[PDB]
Amino acid sequence: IQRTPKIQVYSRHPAENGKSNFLNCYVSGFHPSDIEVDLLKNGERIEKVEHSDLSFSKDWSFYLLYYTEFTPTEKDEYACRVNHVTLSQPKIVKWDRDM
Amino acid sequence: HLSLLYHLTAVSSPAPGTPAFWVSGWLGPQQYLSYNSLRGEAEPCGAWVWENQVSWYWEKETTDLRIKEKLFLEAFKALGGKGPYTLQGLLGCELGPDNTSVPTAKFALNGEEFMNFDLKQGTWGGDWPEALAISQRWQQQDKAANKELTFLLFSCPHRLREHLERGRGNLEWKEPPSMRLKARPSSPGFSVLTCSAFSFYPPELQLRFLRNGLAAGTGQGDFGPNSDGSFHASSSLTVKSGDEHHYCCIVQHAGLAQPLRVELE
Ligand SMILES: COC(=O)c1c(-c2cccnc2)nc2ncnn2c1-c1cc(F)cc(F)c1
Ligand SMILES: *[C@@H]1O[C@H](CO)[C@@H](O)[C@H](O)[C@H]1NC(C)=O
Repeated sequence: IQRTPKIQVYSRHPAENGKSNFLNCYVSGFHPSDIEVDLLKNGERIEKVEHSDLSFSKDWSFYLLYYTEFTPTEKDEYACRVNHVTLSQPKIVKWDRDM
Repeated sequence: HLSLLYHLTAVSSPAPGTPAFWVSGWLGPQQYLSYNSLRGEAEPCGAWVWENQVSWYWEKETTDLRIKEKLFLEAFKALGGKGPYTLQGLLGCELGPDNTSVPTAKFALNGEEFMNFDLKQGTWGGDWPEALAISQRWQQQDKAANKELTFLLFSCPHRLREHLERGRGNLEWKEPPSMRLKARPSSPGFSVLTCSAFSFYPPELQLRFLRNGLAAGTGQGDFGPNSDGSFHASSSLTVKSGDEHHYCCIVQHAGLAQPLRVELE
C-alpha cells in the first residue's frame, strides 16, 4: 500500500531574528520509504542539511526528520520541498514562524 | 512503556547509497540504537553513547542484528518475483504490571501487518500466503525460531533492565516547553491562533484553548521531534477577526509544576 506524507516545518526553539536556531522539516505517515526532502531559503535549495534515521510508527508508516542550522531574519522565507511516489508533483510547504 | 523496541526494515530494491536493511532501537520515545547493512555495526545514539555498559554490550547487539539482517533479506527470496517489497518488523519487550517481560513480535509486508511470532509454539504465523512462505523459510533455517525466542524472552528484557538501571536519569529527563501564542490573518473576518510548544521532553503534552476563561476546545494539533530527541507541538484554532485577545492557550506538561496559561503576543 502507499501512503502520502504529512509535512511539518518548525524551528527547534522559538524564532528570534538574529539568534541561531534549527529549522526542521518532519515528514511522517508515508509508504513506501523512498522520499526526497529539500529545505529551501527564499526558494534556493539549502546545501548543509542533515537528517535522522528513517524510522516508523505503530501503524508501520515511515517518518524522517530533516534539519539545518540557521539564523532567522525578518524577511527570509523558508520552506520544505518533498517528493514521493504518491505525489503528482513535489509538495512545497512554507515555514510558518508561529508553528 | 517503558518499552525496548527494535524497528527493523528491509527493502528489496534500495536506492543507491542507502541500506537494504536498517534498524533503529528505542527506549520509550528515545532512540538509543542505530544499525544499517552498509556499515554492519550496531551503534549507540545521542546520550546513550556515554552510558556505562556491560562488556560486549554493543558487540552482542551487532551480532543479533546481523542475524536479523540475513533473515530479513532471505525473506524476499521466499516471495520470489520482482517486487519491490518492504518488510518491517517490530520486535521487543516491556515490563508488565507484575514486573515481568511482555514480548512484541509483529511484521508487515508493503506496509500491511501480516505476520507475528507466536511465543507459545515458537513459530511465525499469519493468514496470507506471503506470511506462510516466509514463516516456513525462517522456520526451517538453523535454529532461527530458537534465537527469536531467546531474543524476545531473555536478551530484550535483560537489555531493558540494564538500560533502566544504567540510564535511569536519561529516561526521567523532564524539559519544559517554551511557549508561544500568536495570531495571523486568514480569510476575511477570520484569524488563525496558533499555540506552539518548543523543545520539550517527554513527548506527552496537552494544549488547550480558552475563550474568556471558558474551554474553547483543543484546536487542530500536530507534533514532531527535534534533532536532539526533544519534541515540538502546536495547535491552531480559527477565530473571528478582532476576537483574538479573548483567547489564551493552556499547556500541561511534566516539566511544569502546574498547567501554564499562555497569553497572546
Ligand atoms: C538526528 O537525530 C534525531 O533526529 C533524533 C534522535 C537522535 C539524537 C541524537 C543522536 N542520534 C539520534 N533521537 C530521537 N529520539 C526521539 N526522536 N529522535 C530523533 C529522530 C530519530 C529518528 F529515528 C527519526 C526521527 F524522525 C527523529
Ligand atoms: C523488578 O525486578 C527486578 C529484577 O528482579 C528487581 O531488581 C526490581 O527491584 C523489581 N522491581 C520491583 C519489585 O518493584
